[PDB]
Amino acid sequence: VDDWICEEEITGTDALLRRMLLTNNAKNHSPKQLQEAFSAVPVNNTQVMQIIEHLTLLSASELIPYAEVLTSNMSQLLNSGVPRRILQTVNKLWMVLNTVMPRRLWVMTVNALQPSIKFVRQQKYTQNDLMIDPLIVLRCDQRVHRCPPLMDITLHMLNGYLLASKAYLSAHLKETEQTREELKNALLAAQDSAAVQILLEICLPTEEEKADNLLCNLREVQCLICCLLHQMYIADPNIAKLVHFQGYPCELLPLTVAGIPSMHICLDFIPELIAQPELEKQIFAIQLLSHLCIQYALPKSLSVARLAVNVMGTLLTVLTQAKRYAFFMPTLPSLVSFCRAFPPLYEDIMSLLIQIGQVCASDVATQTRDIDPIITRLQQIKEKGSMDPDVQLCHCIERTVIEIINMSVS
Amino acid sequence: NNHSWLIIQADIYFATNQYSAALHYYLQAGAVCSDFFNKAVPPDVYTDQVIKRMIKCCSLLNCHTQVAILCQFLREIDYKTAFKSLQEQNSHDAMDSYYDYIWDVTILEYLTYLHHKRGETDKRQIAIKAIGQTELNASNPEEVLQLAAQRRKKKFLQAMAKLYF
Amino acid sequence: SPSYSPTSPSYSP
Amino acid sequence: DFLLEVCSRSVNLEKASESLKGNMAAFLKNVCLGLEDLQYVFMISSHELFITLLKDEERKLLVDQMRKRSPRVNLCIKPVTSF
Amino acid sequence: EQRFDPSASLDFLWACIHVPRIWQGRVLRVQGPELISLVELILAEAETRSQACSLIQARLPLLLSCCTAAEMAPYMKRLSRGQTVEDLLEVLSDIDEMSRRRPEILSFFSTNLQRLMSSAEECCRNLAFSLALRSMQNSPSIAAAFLPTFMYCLGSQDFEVVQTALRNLPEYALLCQEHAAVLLHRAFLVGMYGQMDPSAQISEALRILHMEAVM
Amino acid sequence: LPLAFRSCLARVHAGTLQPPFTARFLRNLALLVGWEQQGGEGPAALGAHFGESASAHLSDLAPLLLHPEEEVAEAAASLLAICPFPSEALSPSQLLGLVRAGVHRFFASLRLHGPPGVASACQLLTRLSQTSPAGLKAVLQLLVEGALHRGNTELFGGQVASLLDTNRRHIWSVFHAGVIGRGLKPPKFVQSRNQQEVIYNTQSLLSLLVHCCSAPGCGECWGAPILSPEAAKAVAVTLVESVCPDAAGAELAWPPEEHARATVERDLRIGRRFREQPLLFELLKLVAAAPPALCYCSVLLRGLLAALLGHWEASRHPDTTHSPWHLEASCTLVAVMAEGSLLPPALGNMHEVFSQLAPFEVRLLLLSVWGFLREHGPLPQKFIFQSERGRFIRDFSREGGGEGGPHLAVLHSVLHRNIDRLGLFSGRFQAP
Amino acid sequence: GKKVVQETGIKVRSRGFQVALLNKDLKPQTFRNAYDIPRRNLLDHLTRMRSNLLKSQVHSVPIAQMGNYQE
Repeated sequence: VDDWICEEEITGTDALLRRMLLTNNAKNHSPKQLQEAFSAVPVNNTQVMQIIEHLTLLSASELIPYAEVLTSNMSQLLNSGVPRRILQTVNKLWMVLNTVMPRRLWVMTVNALQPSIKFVRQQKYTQNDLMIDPLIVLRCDQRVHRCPPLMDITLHMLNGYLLASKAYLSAHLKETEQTREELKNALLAAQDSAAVQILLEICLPTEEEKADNLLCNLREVQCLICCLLHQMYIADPNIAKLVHFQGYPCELLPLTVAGIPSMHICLDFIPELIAQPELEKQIFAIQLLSHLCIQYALPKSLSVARLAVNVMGTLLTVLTQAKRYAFFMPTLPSLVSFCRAFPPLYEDIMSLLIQIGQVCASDVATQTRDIDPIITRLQQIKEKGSMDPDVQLCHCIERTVIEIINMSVS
Repeated sequence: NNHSWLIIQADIYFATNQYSAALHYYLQAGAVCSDFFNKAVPPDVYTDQVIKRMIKCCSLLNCHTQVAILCQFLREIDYKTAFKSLQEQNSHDAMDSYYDYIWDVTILEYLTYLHHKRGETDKRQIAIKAIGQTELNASNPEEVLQLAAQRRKKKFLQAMAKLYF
Repeated sequence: SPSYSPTSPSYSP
Repeated sequence: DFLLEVCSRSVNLEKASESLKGNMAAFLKNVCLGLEDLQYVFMISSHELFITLLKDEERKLLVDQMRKRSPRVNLCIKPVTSF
Repeated sequence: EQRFDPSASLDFLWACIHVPRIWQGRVLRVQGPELISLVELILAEAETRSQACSLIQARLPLLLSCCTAAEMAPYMKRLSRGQTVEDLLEVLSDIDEMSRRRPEILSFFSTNLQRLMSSAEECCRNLAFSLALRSMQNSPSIAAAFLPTFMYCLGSQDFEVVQTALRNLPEYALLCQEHAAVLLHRAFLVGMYGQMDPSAQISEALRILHMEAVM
Repeated sequence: LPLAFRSCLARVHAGTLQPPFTARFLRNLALLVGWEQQGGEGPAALGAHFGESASAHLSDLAPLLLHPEEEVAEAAASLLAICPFPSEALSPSQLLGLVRAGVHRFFASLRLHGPPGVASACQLLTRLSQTSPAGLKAVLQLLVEGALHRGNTELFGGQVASLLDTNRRHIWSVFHAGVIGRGLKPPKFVQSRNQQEVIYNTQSLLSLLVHCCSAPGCGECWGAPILSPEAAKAVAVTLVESVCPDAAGAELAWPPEEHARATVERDLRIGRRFREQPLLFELLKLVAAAPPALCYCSVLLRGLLAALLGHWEASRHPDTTHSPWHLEASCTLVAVMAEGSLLPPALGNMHEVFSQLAPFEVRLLLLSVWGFLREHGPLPQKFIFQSERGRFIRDFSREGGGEGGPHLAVLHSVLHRNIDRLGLFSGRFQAP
Repeated sequence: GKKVVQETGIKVRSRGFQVALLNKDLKPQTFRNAYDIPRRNLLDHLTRMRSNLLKSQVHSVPIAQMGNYQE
């Protein structure tokens, strides 16, 4: 639909501008001239501004000869100082070309956006190769991941090839027929889940840039990826269920909950996810419900929050000490959000916190300790590496009740 | 440091349902009579009455694994109260961390059965490992067993001393 | 439904 | 003084390199630390090897940090009076 | 320096915060002197518009986004010199009836009730808590003066004193309300590292504190 | 003063009295208590009883050693080092809290300020150890356990986005069939601490232990106070419980040498524990300074000896210098058992020649040590309390064959076999 | 035989829901169910499924039958 609704008319400004500016008959603009503008070793951005700003006035039928010069020079557009207007205009022209030649254009753009370490790095990517493995379109130059106008293009190609692989697999299944439907459906679901997981890993603030979260390229890339994931979750909520059963890093959880409006359906399978045998699934379910209760304060959200509190209270008495540490260190900050969303949960959360703290003080008393937190029972409010896990868990309990009291007082 | 007066104060706190204070002063008396539980507590100070009241205090604080450990301090091990307390699922006393202090094979057998029944496979493995110790073998020649019981008594009572004061 | 907010107005036929 | 005289005869100064001098001065510092009586701290600190070995800036730091271990305190006990 | 036009500057900053690429499908931190220069830039815009408050109110979201004693002397003497439980109990009760009559007399007994607050035995200690909290029901300024003795009662070695401080914990948390974070944190840590369950008292205090927090 | 102290400490334990003022109050109170303790006409005329009134608040001052602010902690330590204990006694809760806070302060100041900064904590722990035998046992046990913890062991030389790049790395199936574990392991956890600071941290800890273990109270200008066998026995039992807690062979007499293969796992655990923590050897040397106390480390000595014997079984080297730790551990083990007088002086001198021997001779010599300790046994009733000097004395002559009758034959045969290298060492193994 | 099969649950207490356990006879149908694929090897298993479906576990025989000389 995104490749079709762009053809819908708005106000007649484009036909007017075409009629008033394309009649200048300055026919110097050509794929050869634009290629010479790109291929200048002392590259000038002004000339390519002039050419592609003229190109925006062209119709989609007459923008066909510029497809090769527009695609094959996209590697130069990532070269650390290309102006944002060049990238936006190239994205606009690619979106225009997507309406008349998308099957060729996706192949040319995938071949253009390779890392190109080798001489070709498999420039022979055909349409069949991309329909077989749609995740090829995520093996780009890796500088595109902070280039939002090229994230728009690569997300368009990713969504297109993910849609095309379903038809390709159905065609191959019917051709080789001369069960396998279940295996095809499992392959498709795992393929979409893998695409979502790779997209979420693109959203992560990688450690090269870690050492202003709103006015960065990462924010725009996160918004584009969140829009694509919203569309894909609407198209198939089972993909969202499969992805959240697989799980992603919890740093992405506030971003996914805030940026994807179709994340409220995760409350349907969070009761199912919290019953999973693996501890990581329960940790991720509690951490996901933590942000979902802040985003959506539903009565059913309160019911699932009560369920999660009961699950944590039961896992306090089921898990061993190492498992108690590994489970309660990530899930303790979720109780602050549970108390923020649901003030009726204060009694249950505080009784649970008393139980966890009194359990965790006992095995502190069991072994000799390097810092002995039992003596430090009279400590003031502290300011917001090789320590013992039990003492770390005790300090986590104290920190979580500090945040709960600070939140409820305010 | 008068152990009889500490016992009197602990009994007074136990009469007024102050179970944490009662454990505090019972452990203070036991630390007086020994040298902070380096020697065995003399049986005329931790009599059966005093150990039973410590068991009751640990039960009413929902420290049920501590009840199971304190049940085997008696002259005859109270398996009924230990088995009743170990069945409880609202515990406040680091349940599997205290299995090192259990030297009796019957209590650990019950713990393994209970964790197998409830599907607590990790605590079941911990209990099986606790049974699978050569020093806790019931056929050990009656002095290895006594020293294992004494060292677990010392370690457990020092842990309770750290927890309650 | 994933296409509608939980706080969105309900549709009554 | 027997310890200090053994310390003097067993170092072989101006030929002992940096390794022996640093180890030996650290030993003199750490035996000054364990002395409960401060007159013994001046007894070690007045020795020629102690002054020669360490520095001219950390000897004063060590003697003041040992003097502050048991400081002498003087306080007025007569109540105030504006007569 | 007034080099830049404040209207264009604030409009540019407001548009830079609200770029539609940033908010598609759905908060900028600034430094100290940066925020300062912002606030006198907004002030300079206010004066160059004054040559009313509507434009100041319009610029507010950007700065929000970027950022008698004579008759009580024998009672004082009896309460101060009370050695037995009988003397202290009778003088505390005698204060209690005329506190029920005249509640304002309790300000003279403030620090002496603070001394009796951590009493060893139960009845005069409970009466000291009762008379104290009655004194603090009138003036909220007295509430901060009872903080060290209340946190001493929470962290006392005597267990009865801790229990009777935990029983009066929600009333004191309601009465103080600027030292309630430290108070409920101390109550939790007493419950956590002790063997007490103050979760009911802490939960009630947190609920009511939230109820006057949302007002 | 009691009301002033109670009001001040109530404000300290609340959020009032921000920690500069807390440190000022604590160090001013330390100044007052010290000024009264150096009593002249001043403290006598004032009659303040600063120390007595401060003694009533030790349960309040003890948590201040655990304060996160360093100045508050050191001011509390300086106050508690000189503040008198209550005249009646210390409560077991009070005493245990004071000892726990004192050992925590000792290790924290040893980590932060080094040996110069531990004076107040050492004075407090020394005073707490002299209150009662229970206080001494608590101080020694908590000091040794804290020194052997996973923390505070480096002071004494003790040992210690997948799918994105996965897709970027990859009829185009992957070559491998899977992954073994979780990929490669991280490249170890190697670290280095300075040997000098390890030596002097160990010296601080052992000097504190010697102060706690010595009997308080000219006995000649060259004499030394006798280390108490009961205090070193406490150190011995906490060593045994820390290193080999199971103690299935806790009986003091030694088993046959064929029992060494029965407890290979326990004995190797003891040997690895001794290798990881060099402080264990220093603690055995401290225990061995009191004669009857090393008898209670018999399980540790036997386990380390069996681990060393098993190592010299499998040593294929022609000499002993290719196993440096095992060589110096064998030498130190024989030196400790000779120092604790579990071995006669002739048999206790074989560690000097261990560097000049192939592994099977030193294995045979340690087996002869095992044979002697089988025949004689490290038992405390073998030690006779010589009341003239106050030290327990082991007389090997009265035992019968206590000078190594058959056990010196293997040593003399080893000397005879290697006489081209061990000739000059023959004076150490004479009969007199 | 074949008439007694035991399945366990955690039985989450209120203060009828249960938490599933790692069953011994789990039988992960990873090629037929996408939920059985862990995230740690999602891409490798994905390309293995792609190779299996297109024209381009086993060897876990229970020990006693892996050395079947006569069979």
